[PDB]
Amino acid sequence: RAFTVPNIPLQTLSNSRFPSLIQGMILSPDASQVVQFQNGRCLIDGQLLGTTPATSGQLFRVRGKINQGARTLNLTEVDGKPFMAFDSPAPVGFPDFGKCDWHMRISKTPNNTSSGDPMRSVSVQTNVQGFVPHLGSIQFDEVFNHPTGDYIGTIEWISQPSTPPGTDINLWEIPDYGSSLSQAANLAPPVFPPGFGEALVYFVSAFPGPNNRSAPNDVPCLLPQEYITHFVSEQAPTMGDAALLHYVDPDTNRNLGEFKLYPGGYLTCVPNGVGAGPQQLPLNGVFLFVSWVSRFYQLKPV
Amino acid sequence: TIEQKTRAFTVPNIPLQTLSNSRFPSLIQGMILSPDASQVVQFQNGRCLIDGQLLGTTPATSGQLFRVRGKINQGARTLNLTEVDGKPFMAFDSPAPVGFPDFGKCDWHMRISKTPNNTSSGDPMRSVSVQTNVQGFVPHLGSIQFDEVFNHPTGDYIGTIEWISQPSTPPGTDINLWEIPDYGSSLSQAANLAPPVFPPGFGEALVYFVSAFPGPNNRSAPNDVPCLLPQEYITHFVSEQAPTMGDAALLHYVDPDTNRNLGEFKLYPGGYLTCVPNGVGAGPQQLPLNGVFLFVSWVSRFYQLKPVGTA
Ligand SMILES: CC(=O)N[C@H]1[C@H](Oc2ccc([N+](=O)[O-])cc2)O[C@H](CO)[C@@H](O[C@@H]2O[C@@H](C)[C@@H](O)[C@@H](O)[C@@H]2O)[C@@H]1O[C@@H]1O[C@H](CO)[C@H](O)[C@H](O)[C@H]1O
Ligand SMILES: CC(=O)N[C@@H]1[C@@H](O[C@@H]2O[C@H](CO)[C@H](O)[C@H](O)[C@H]2O)[C@H](O[C@@H]2O[C@@H](C)[C@@H](O)[C@@H](O)[C@@H]2O)[C@@H](CO)O[C@H]1O
Ligand code: NA
Ligand code: NA
Repeated sequence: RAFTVPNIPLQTLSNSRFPSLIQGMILSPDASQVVQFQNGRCLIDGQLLGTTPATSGQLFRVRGKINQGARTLNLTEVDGKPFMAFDSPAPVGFPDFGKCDWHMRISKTPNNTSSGDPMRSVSVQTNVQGFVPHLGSIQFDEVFNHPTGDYIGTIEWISQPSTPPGTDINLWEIPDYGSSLSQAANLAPPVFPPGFGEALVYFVSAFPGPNNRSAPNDVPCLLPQEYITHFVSEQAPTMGDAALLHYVDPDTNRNLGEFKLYPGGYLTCVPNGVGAGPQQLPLNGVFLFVSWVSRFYQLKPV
Repeated sequence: TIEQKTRAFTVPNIPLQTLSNSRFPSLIQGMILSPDASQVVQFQNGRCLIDGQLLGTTPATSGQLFRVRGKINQGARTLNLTEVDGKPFMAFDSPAPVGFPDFGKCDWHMRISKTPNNTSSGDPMRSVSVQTNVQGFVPHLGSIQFDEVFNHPTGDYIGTIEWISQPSTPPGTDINLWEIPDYGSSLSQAANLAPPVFPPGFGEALVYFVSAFPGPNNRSAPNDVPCLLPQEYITHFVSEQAPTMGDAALLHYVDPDTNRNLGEFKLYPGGYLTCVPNGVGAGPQQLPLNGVFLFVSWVSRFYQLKPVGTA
């Protein structure tokens, strides 16, 4: 089967770290930025990595059991199936927002009542000893004075980390999945700046909450979720060091820039000096597969 | 080109339990028939022709689905709708902005926040409630009405429905997610609504994909939201735009462990699936959720399906 990418304009595609439209295409503010996102990680032959779900249905949700009067949520998969401890960093689709506090909204499932607001607010710190999703649990900040059961929900908004006090949100980072005595197993590996004139391309969407900059919380990811779903369904073999893509204006059919999609599931371009890069481009473009190329193929600056 | 006009029809090759509801972003949790065999549906989301033509308020992807955005003035009750990206909603063109919720016969309990963030402290989340059968619910005209006066700063707000409850009026009536809200008004009907989908008859019945949505109901059971197509099907069709080459696409719902066919279904060009229930009580709800629908062949609308399930 021949390799393709979705024929849908970028602005209509979705972030792979939480379900939202892509609102920008950027380079990392720090050129030396290494990333290790656990969601939005997929080899271009359809091999999912980290905690990455095949589809958005599973993405950015948390599910587990909690006892009345406890602080600990014992995680399951989003569909309610048991989470295998020591095996994965966290359940499939578990949020990977590091360096922030999580303000979550959850509810007991399934509904078994005829009245009442089922929604509960809980907060989670991601750098505390109780944050151990790799061991199957996370700890809420307060005692959970609500009925025992199976709860499901998501992060509604984020804020500056509680510790160290004063530090800002940094969504380029992931939380600490492991424990003080055990590292998280099967983490999707880090992605390093490619060098040689190339730079990693990130897709960004805004997420609710304050920060020290009084500005939007921007969530960078490596691939649109629809690309991941496509790769999982298509399972097209990788036949070069990179897939050459053209970013095309669908209205005129003009090529707006060349990109390389690497087998590891990330995109690069060559910025044409400072001030240049994919952030200069309109967001209504469609990426089109042109050809398999070697890693030594020299990209035209964008 | 020749390639585009000769592009072969396909469906996403992913187990059903891994696919998403097209009325709100969530995993599909079951397949059902409508409780009423005569049930007509007119969902505005999850509507797409199998050659990729979107209908109603249906978004191409999940990123835009089940979101509400608009401007509200401090001290007012009126949310003036925009598209999810903040661009003006061209009213009279559509029943509502793309991705706008289509949950009828219930009260909406929403959570919204001012966008973009311009704050360095505090909780930005605001709770509002919306009734869908009141005079102020006029999304087609460009606005919906909150139940209480909005005593928060004027501006641009984005959010979603967090949970639903029984409709306020008529008192005592239950949630009915088989229905859509009234998008129009008394002096103006909603233009360009996705059309109704009628039961096929002649042994066939419509297949619905369900996912539970938070909130109570009169039956003390989950609020199951039925939709016609997984969202991934919609995205696939929009991307592929494969020409429709027959009256219907014959699908087999195949067990990925044994490669055996668990049931025959017809996917009609209007963007919905049917099966033949194997007697009273039988249906696709009896099948495991880990099956994969595979395209077998184009067939005529008169093609008869092997009955599915057991009475
Ligand atoms: C636990 C909590 O709610 N902390 C609040 C804090 O609350 C109180 C409570 C009682 C007293 N008192 O006895 O006098 C004083 C303060 O109030 C501050 C100031 O409003 C909150 O911090 C601010 O808002 C949050 C959302 C952040 O944006 C923060 O930077 C602001 O200064 C504080 O909220 C906590 O802040 C910490 C970081 O300091 C984390 O972000 C927590 O998630 C957040 O709950
Ligand atoms: C305005 C308000 O807060 N009313 C309270 C009721 O909630 C409303 O119920 C109506 C249905 O009558 C409708 O669902 C609205 O959306 C609710 O705001 C509340 O009713 C109870 O809880 C509801 C969520 C619903 O499940 C209903 O069946 C149930 O009776 C009553 C009782 O707690 O208090 C009212 O003040
Ligand atoms: Na940890
Ligand atoms: Na109305």
